[PDB]
Amino acid sequence: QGHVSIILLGATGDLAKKYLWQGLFQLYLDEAGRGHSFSFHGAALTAPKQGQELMAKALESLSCPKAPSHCAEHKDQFLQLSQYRQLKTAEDYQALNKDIEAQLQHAGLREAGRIFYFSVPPFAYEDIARNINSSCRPGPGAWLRVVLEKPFGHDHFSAQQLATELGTFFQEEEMYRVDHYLGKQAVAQILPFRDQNRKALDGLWNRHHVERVEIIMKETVDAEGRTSFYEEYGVIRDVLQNHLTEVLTLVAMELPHNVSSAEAVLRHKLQVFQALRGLQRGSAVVGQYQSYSEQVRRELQKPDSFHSLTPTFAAVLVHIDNLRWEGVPFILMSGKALDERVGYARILFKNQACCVQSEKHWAAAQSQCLPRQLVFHIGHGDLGSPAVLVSRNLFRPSLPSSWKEMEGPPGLRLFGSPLSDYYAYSPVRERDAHSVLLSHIFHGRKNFFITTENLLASWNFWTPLLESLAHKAPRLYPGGAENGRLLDFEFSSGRLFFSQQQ
Amino acid sequence: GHVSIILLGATGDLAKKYLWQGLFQLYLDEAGHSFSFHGAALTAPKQGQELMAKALESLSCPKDMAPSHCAEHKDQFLQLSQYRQLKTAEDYQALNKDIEAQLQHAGLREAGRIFYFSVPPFAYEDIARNINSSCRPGPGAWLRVVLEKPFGHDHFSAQQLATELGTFFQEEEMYRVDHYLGKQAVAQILPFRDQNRKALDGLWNRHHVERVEIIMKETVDAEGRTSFYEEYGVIRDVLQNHLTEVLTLVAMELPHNVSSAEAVLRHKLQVFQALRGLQRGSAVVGQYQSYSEQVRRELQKPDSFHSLTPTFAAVLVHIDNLRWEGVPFILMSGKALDERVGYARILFKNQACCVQSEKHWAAAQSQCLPRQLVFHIGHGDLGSPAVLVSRNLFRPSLPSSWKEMEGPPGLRLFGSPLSDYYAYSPVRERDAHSVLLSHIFHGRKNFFITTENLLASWNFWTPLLESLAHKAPRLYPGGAENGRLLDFEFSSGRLFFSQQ
Ligand SMILES: *[C@@H]1O[C@H](CO)[C@@H](O)[C@H](O)[C@H]1NC(C)=O
Repeated sequence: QGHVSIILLGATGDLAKKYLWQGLFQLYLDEAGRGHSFSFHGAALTAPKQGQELMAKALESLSCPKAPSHCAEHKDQFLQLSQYRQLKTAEDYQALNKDIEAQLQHAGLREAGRIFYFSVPPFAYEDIARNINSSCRPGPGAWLRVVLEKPFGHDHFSAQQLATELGTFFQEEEMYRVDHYLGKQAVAQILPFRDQNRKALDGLWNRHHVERVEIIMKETVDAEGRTSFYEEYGVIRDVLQNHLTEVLTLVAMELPHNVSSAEAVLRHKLQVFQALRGLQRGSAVVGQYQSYSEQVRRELQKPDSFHSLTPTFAAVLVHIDNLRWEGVPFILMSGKALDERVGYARILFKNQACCVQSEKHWAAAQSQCLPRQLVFHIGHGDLGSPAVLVSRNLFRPSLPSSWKEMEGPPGLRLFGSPLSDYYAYSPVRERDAHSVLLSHIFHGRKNFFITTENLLASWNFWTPLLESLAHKAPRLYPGGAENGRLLDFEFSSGRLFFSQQQ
Repeated sequence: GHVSIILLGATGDLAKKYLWQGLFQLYLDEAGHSFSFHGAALTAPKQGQELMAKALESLSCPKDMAPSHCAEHKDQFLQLSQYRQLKTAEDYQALNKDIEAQLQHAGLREAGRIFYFSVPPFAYEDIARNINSSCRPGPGAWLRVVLEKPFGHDHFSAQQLATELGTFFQEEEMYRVDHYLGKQAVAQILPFRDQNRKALDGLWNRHHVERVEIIMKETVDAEGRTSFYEEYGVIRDVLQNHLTEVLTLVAMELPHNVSSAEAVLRHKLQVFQALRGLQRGSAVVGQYQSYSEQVRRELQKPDSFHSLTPTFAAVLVHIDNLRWEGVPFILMSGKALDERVGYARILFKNQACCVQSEKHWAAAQSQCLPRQLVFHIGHGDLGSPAVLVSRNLFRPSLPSSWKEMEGPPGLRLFGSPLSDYYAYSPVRERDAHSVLLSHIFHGRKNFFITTENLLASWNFWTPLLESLAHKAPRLYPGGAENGRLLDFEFSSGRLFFSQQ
């Protein structure tokens, strides 16, 4: 019960038009008619009338989920509630304050909060936040949940500097650092999956029961339309640091007695960040596709001849010095312009049985000589949808009513094994990442977000690898299906090396 | 070089089941060096004479060579074969005189004498000294004595029998044979490790081997053999003597050369002294449902008797070296099971991650496919001896006696198409007993059980025999019905049944 105001401070960019406006809408569509009033203040540096026209075009670009009365009433209310305003000068911020209290007077209720989504380019951060602190603070006990974007820095030093410079203005409890990959429906089912299936998996998470762990994100689309974001950032900081490390610290984490608790999850994942081996020179292998250097050459004009050392595919080996993962290797690899686009967290058990019966009667749900594995399929690939795949000989898993037993094509091969072998589950309704992330911002659930202790622990993990890998020339690959086995690699002891030397 | 071979078990069925055929094959391989062949039994001499004539009637031959030469070679072997009845020491003196008479008939020279024992063990003593007192050969000749596969039931009986027979004959002049040491791929593990010196020296580690399996599965239950089987058991008849020997063959550190034929004998004991002890949790034990009724029927036993004799046994072996400290070695054998297979499988752990798709994985280049090195020896889906090397590992190098195998497609060995393997096969199918008799005539001693290694292998299973002296076996229905009843797992250093 209370009016909640959501303001999108960023300039209307590409992803601002693509994902976020549909996200806020969907956010309005879930919680409408529950005593919560709303105000969707479009904010940018553009003209007010032109901003109103562009933002109304954005409101007309939205699509309701698959009744015409539902679409008509909710699109009319969404056109009524949302309003653009100019954000060029400092006194326009208290003009926004006047607008917010005016819309509170129209709502006739008590203020509940003020969400300030940031999407601005990183040329300036202190002026907008200091104007928010000057005027745009809320009233009687309303919270102020601001959200920052993905680029946080290039080392631990810049990340710490920006964390203190932005935590001067706002509390760290108020802030919501968004992770895209934590909103994916299979990543968000890892800890609940371990929660209602701890009776038959906690006896198997050990070092003496797990062969290997692979956290995989393959992509076919290269750096098209996104080159200038990529030459400074690199694939280690792009996906491994902010997506793969968080699912890595989600699988290898001691579960608390209440996963629904907030702070226990972050303290246990900090425990995982403290109980892991450091990274060396030889624990990582990198590559870049041949079109990347000439793409950077043709996108930015620099004198003489230039060759970029930016990694585009990377594989790292991670060991966790514990009583749980002492000998288990953890492979995190990702790259673009590969031969496939897929994403999965796959834990592979070790072979420990000899079967008296031959392969003529090796049933999928009975014998223990067929491989045992758990796959969290995030999406794409041959399956497309997100999935939870259990080997049938392990156990019968329990998943909530949001997921159901799916029936894919029989005989489809995943890691050399037929699909029929897996107990496969898929969600009963697909949801975007940003929609559930904005719903969690509105609900104030900080379990799916990043605190600065976790961010600096991640940067202290990853920075020695980055400064060691800052002078190695990567191995070129043609990309697509023409790669063959040029990027394949082995792990020997705590070191990674390519299969086919050159 | 006239050699006098005497078979002392002519009344037995195994004499003309394998031994007469092996002696005929030895003549066919070695026909000029003179030969003489004599037989002996505790049988009436006319009945013994018609019996060895009947044994000489049933003689097979290779099909490649012409039957016209086969007929005259068979007539020559019929000429050289003789029989003699033995009761008292004067009869063995007459045997020595008849041996000298055969020297004066053809080839007046004693190259040596060979004695083959096939009698039941309780008469092994006195006949032996009947050889020792009078039937010794000449000055420059040698004497060879061959004994059968039983060597007692523990280290106590093996030590007693070895010390009883060590008085008459020396270690240098005594030969011991087991049944499955004559297999050609069993005789090919050390030549394979010898030839692949540059390729396989960096892979015989703890760093690359996941597990080692040695299986000898059977589908035939002992029907009339169960009187012999009841006091012996599956551990003593195959696991103690054949599977242990192959294990030592694959686990021993290879010498400077195998042709020296002496460092092979001493490098085998280093596997024995480094083998850790066997506990009662290292073995699983089963029997089929009809074995109790089988011992109840032929042997005079009460109707409430339930034997505890094992027919199926799986044991776990750990060695403790700088090579294979944590690698498990699973030895399995059984009766009335599904597939009559015999092989020795080496499995390597999964080491690679492959970027390219599973639909584009070459059998000869992608390391994500399983790597294996299999010595198949008997009666599988192949039906022939084979040395299977997966193509992603390395290109194997076998000698001229082994050819590359043309395998039919649609064949699944260890979950993989035969194509995946670089399989090989011998040119000539030679039996085990024939090449063992050829080695007995040759005197190479690397293919025979010595006195030290026999006792070294008996005290390793005697605590397991005493530990499982009262454990009830698992009663499986037998045949193909035992799907998952006999499946087992190894947890650390323990074995347990999957089903309760
Ligand atoms: C808001 O930010 C300004 C920036 O200088 C700071 O002075 C002020 O203390 C902040 N207000 C808080 C933390 O309540």
